[PDB]
Amino acid sequence: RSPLEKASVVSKLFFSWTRPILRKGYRQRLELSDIYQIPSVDSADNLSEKLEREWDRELASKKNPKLINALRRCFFWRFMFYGIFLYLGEVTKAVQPLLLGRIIASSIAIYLGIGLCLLFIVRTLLLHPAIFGLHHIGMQMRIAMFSLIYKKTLKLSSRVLDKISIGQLVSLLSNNLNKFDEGLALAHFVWIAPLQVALLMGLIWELLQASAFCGLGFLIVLALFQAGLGRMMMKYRDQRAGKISERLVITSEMIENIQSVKAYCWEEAMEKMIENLRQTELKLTRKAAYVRYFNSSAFFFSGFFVVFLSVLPYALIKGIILRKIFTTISFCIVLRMAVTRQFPWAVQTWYDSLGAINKIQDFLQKQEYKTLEYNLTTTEVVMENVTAFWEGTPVLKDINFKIERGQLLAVAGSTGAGKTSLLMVIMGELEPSEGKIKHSGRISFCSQFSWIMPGTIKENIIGVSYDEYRYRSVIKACQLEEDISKFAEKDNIVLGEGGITLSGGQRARISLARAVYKDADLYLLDSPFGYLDVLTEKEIFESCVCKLMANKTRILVTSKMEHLKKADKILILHEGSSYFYGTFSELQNLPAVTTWNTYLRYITVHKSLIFVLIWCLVIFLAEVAASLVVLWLLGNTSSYYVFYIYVGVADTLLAMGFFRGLPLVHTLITVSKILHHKMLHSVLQAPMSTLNTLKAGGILNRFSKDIAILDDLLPLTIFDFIQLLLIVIGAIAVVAVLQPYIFVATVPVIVAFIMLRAYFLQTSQQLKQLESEGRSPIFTHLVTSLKGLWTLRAFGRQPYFETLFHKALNLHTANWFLYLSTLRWFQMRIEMIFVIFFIAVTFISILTGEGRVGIILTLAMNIMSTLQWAVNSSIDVDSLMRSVSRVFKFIDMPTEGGGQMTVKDLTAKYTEGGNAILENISFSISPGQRVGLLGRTGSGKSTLLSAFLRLLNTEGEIQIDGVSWDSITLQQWRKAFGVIPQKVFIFSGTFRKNLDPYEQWSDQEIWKVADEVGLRSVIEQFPGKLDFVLVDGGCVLSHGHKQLMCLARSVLSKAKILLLDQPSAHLDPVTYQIIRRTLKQAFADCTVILCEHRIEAMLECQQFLVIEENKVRQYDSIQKLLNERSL
Repeated sequence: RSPLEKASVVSKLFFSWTRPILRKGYRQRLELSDIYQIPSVDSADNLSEKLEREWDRELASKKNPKLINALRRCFFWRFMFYGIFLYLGEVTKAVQPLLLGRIIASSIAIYLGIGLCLLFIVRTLLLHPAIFGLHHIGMQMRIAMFSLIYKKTLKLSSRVLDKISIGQLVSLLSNNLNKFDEGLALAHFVWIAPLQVALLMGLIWELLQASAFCGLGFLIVLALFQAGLGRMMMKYRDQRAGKISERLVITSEMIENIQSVKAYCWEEAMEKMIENLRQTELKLTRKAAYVRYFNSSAFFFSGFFVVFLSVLPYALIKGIILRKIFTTISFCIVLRMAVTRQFPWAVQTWYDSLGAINKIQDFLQKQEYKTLEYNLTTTEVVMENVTAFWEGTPVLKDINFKIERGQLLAVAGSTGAGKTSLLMVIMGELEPSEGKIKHSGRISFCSQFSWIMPGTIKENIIGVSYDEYRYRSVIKACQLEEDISKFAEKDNIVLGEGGITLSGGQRARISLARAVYKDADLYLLDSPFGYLDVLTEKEIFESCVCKLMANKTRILVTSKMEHLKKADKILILHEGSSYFYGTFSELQNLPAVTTWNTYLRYITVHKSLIFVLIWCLVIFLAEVAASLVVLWLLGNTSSYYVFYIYVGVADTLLAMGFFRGLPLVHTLITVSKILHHKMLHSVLQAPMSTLNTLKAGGILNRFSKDIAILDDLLPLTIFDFIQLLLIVIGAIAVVAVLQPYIFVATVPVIVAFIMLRAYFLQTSQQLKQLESEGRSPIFTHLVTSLKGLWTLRAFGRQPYFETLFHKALNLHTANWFLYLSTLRWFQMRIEMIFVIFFIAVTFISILTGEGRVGIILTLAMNIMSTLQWAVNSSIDVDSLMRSVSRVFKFIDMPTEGGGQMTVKDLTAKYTEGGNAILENISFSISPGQRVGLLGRTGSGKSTLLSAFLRLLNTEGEIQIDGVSWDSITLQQWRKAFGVIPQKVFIFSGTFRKNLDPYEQWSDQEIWKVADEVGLRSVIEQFPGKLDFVLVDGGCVLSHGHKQLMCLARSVLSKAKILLLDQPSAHLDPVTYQIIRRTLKQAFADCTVILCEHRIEAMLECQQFLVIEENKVRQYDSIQKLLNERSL
């Protein structure tokens, strides 16, 4: 099924293998089934077997067991030929300048023109094919390492897994998701660098043999300077981490508590708080990027200075002909790339791969979980002299209990008894320091929480065997069929992992049903009735817990007395000591939208953005005229060649000035700051209609990561694209005018540039989006499988678990290779366009003074590498700009817009015109009274409180305080009503700052109110006087203190209403008595509405406003409510 095998050799050289697949994808949409079959050798199981033998052999080789050698052992000569072949191609590109110098001496030279074109043709085929081949091994190496991690995680013991955090390996696993795969192409760079450096210097020495050391010294000095900036840059970025973490916590608090923030009527205060932290953080980023910007300019402004310095030492003895000058300049650019781009990057990248393998080898040693599979036995249980620790003394001592067959075993204990560890020790999942135990081969387990993977009931039931009769008989016996009464697809009801979209009680019953319906050599139930309550527990006890499991010899743990009554024995532990162990009678004995139009608006979002950008364009044509005029003057004593070298320096001719690149960096930095101010203000203005629509995780993730990318990563490469494009486009123009018809050739050549990029981007954008989309399933299965280790290890279904993961990695690999193969296909065809232009340039120039011909000839070889880097940068531009467009979409957020009061015809709905939560509600609010708004609680009364707050997708006519719901400002109306929060979100800061961020309260008004509110005595022990910073979201203050803080804030706000709800469910008796002394005086002249579910909690209300479904009733007193509203 793989088109690669059914392909011709020419398709491998011409990249025609992906030509048809990409062509078909250009018309139709990116179908998920369009992914071609993976290579037969690329099979996950086949690759895993080869690495498994080496890994076992590596450990068996010696005590040291260098796993890195084993990985190289099976994959060394596979790429060793590629490294040698690549080095031959790299040397060929260097030899080209020597041949180009022969033409400078001049007919017969036409023979050299074919060779110049031939050298590029041979190099083009070798380089592209080598790149595709080399990258393939990187995926193969990464696939085996990624798969091997799953095997290691499947054998670790609880003693090591619990001690080590999840981020030790799970986070490290995602670190190398694309590092080693993409970077595998730099393995042979170091080896090629030594030979190339000597060869390039040898050809340079063949010309003068005197100033050879001058060129190497300049490169070494620049390399040290370039490296030194990175050390400061990395440290500066590391220093910026502290400010980023502080801002992120505040942003999360605002995002999570958006509902409270809107009620707090202090959104502008929260906006100002984030502003102060962001300004200091932006100062570090602007300075750090400036250091990188100055360092990045080194390469673009190095060739002219280095070449001129080396040339002068040789020119001192005698001024050589221009042929030697051109040869050195061409070699210098190659030498500059070799000394800066083809060596400095390799050293850093090469050690990165070694470090990952060291970490992989580090995790190879860990506490392994021993297993005995299934040993034949008489199904007898035994336990005596058991001793172990929770990891300081033994949490158990002399646990003597043995059962021959069929004995009813039961478990019991206090809170935190730790019997699960003893049960794990009984099953072998916990290490016993002493004692012995005889148990049957297999055993059935039951966990407290079911970490069932995504799938239907039938999918979970069919784990080792599927039975039609059991699917009906067990479902009725386990009440699963009864729970299926709401299923439309019957047994085909599949949900996600974690049981998010399933009944909580039935999920545990259904999960235990698969183990209960399946036979086993032993049974070990733990918290089987964890969710069953009253009727469910009684039904299970009388029909499933004791009737269904009657025949099988089982040991269970439960708190039901009826279940214990059926048990023949019971063991009770009391703080590490078994208080009772025996019969029961013993105790009773005593998204991918590419809008080019929207790009201009984002680009033109700064005051000086237009002016700064236009400045470089104005200077762009300015330098071109001088270079053309200098050539038109000189070309149309000893220092004459200096002007030609300076003019011939393409990098220097288009080099950005000292006051050119820096201004763009400063201008680009302010763009993110302006966007952040607009985004923060707009986000707080989102109405509940749209605020509740967006997921909580989709806001911070689209704000924390997006803001950093647009600031740090974006401007660093954005300026490079403009800098590279200016030189590349400008250089061709000078040659175009010089040749008689190069403009005609460029006219047809420049048109082909759009066709290649646009067609490739059509599939590349979809492939990149599909590649990231499929990565989620790998992470989703990894976490889900890790949590359910104990349940899976009980049955030991490793082969089923291993098979469940081997196929998953293949799906990501198939999309990865297709996206990687297509990426090279566009790049491979790109070199063909340049070769044709280069051939046309040579032909016209040859048929055409030697300075003009020589300058044009030099620029021909000096545009190859620049064009390649230019095309690659333009592709990634859309990838980074994609996040900015999404932020702009978020920027278009929808706009949000005397106790006597009354309203009528108030109908409210949570959604826009959805089900009417309120149905023409009308009520009378007499001042100076307490009206309990209770009723049929338990169906959700938050909407009714929100209805009085007008925070729903509806509207009304609230004739409160002499004003209408629309006449007065919403912000002004927001200060009228006050509510008691259910879970207050106090700002992380000092008590004075957190409680009154607006700072409108005076110190006298603060100190006196604190004593008056009664919180001063409780908060007297705060650091200093009251400046104790409430770290970790106010964890220091209690729930009553938060209510007291809520009372303190409300008292200062002088709110006319006090919407209290769920008081008894959150307040302590001491706080309630304390509140009764204060709230009575605080609301003595206010109209509050105290709602609650408990009838006793509503007995304190003067009136009895009993809420009802879709029609809130009323009662003037308890007489009518207790007679009609209650029943």
